[PDB]
Amino acid sequence: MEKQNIAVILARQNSKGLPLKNLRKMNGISLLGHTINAAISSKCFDRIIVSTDGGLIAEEAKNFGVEVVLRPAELASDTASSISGVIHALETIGSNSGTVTLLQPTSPLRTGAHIREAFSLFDEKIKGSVVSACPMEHHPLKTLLQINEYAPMRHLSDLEQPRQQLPQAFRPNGAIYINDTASLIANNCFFIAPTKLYIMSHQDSIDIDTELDLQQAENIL
Amino acid sequence: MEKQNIAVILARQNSKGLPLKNLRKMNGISLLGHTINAAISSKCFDRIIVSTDGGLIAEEAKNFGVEVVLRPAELASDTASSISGVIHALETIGSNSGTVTLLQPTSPLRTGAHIREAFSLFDEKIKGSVVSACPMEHHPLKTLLQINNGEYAPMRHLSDLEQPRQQLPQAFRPNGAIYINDTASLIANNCFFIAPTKLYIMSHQDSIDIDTELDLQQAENILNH
Ligand SMILES: Nc1ccn([C@@H]2O[C@H](COP(=O)(O)OP(=O)(O)O)[C@@H](O)[C@H]2O)c(=O)n1
Ligand SMILES: Nc1ccn([C@@H]2O[C@H](COP(=O)(O)OP(=O)(O)O)[C@@H](O)[C@H]2O)c(=O)n1
Repeated sequence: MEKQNIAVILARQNSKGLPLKNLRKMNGISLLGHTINAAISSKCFDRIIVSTDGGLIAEEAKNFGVEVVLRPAELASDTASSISGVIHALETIGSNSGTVTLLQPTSPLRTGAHIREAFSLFDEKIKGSVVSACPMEHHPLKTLLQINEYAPMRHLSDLEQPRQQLPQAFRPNGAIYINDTASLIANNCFFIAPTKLYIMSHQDSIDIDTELDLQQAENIL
Repeated sequence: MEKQNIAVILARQNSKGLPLKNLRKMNGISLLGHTINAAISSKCFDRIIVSTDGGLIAEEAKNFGVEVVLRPAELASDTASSISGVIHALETIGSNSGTVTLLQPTSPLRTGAHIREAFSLFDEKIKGSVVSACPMEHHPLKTLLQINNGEYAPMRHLSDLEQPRQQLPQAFRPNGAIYINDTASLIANNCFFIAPTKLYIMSHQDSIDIDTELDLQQAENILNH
């Protein structure tokens, strides 16, 4: 089977917070539409799949010229893991070789340009993940974890060390997760060593969860 | 020398962020004043010292009935560490025994009661630090550190990145509001974090740090509630 670069956009219809979140408009285009446009304008994929449980999401995806995979309710529940979602999608279309990229619609400021640049980091030989990430406001080394009562993340001295003396800290932003397809299937997870990062600014890393996020991101445009 | 509980409030007059920040009023009382009030109302200290480099700060502190320590330009510079400022305060008044507490004027919502509660955690036998902290929005284990230009490594486990928050140890970060230490220990260690460090948990709201004009508004809004 020839290798294929597949984009999987998990877009279940219901959302804890904003109802019908994936269909909420931002500048007149649904979140789903924005991510779909990013996938298309990136030109990094041979196949773009939108996986969902509802007819309304399906209809929207189709209008955008991409493929639709219908997820069973069980795989679209609040306790349904995204990894199981992506595995089901790859099995449905029968692909197990190439690359598979998860693109969440909740990261509407992530553009095709972003995806493409993140793709240039993927190493075909090593096959580690390429995950988009953004800088941390509060440095993770200057924290403590409860154990019962608390212990420093690393050293106590870290808590008094100025940023410049400490390593650069970054956190995944959920916009992009690129992996070698066979590796993701074998590992059953999105982070595969050696994981590489694609750095995105705080602005473009906005993640839609509330009505406020929607307006905020609608302004950044 | 008899033991004394000392409160040190480092308040340089100038700020490259918010001009004359420590003198900026919030609901009629300067940031400095709010922190002095918290130190006084806590009733946890035998002495309250405000360390500064300027006359306007000193005058303000005096109006509150507390002691003033004058810092050399070098200890008030933008690179001067807070610990060197506290050491200097203790040396100036001559205290090297009891407890010393740093109370930053930039945490106006940290009250006298907050301080009192934090002190209840201090163990004068073990002599470990008591630092106020608040929960993290983003879990610190769900991060990676840069090693070499374009190479990174996870904080701990690569698997932690995908682990559900509920299944990870609760994380906290010092909020800069309170640091309580045995004085002898602080002087010998020359740092604010001494094992075993206990945390006094505070909410995000009460942990507001003042760095910008907006923070000041948010702080006044929270009070005006
Ligand atoms: N089992 C799942 C889980 C999430 N998702 C989708 O993945 C995206 C991110 O989910 P999320 O709950 O983390 O969104 P936020 O809480 O980050 O705002 C949304 O478009 C969800 O509908 C899905 O299609 N299936
Ligand atoms: N060496 C130092 C460091 C901090 N501080 C005070 O501690 C608080 C927090 O420091 P900061 O770094 O946010 O003050 P800025 O340098 O941002 O103006 C402020 O009230 C400062 O004036 C001080 O008086 N001396």
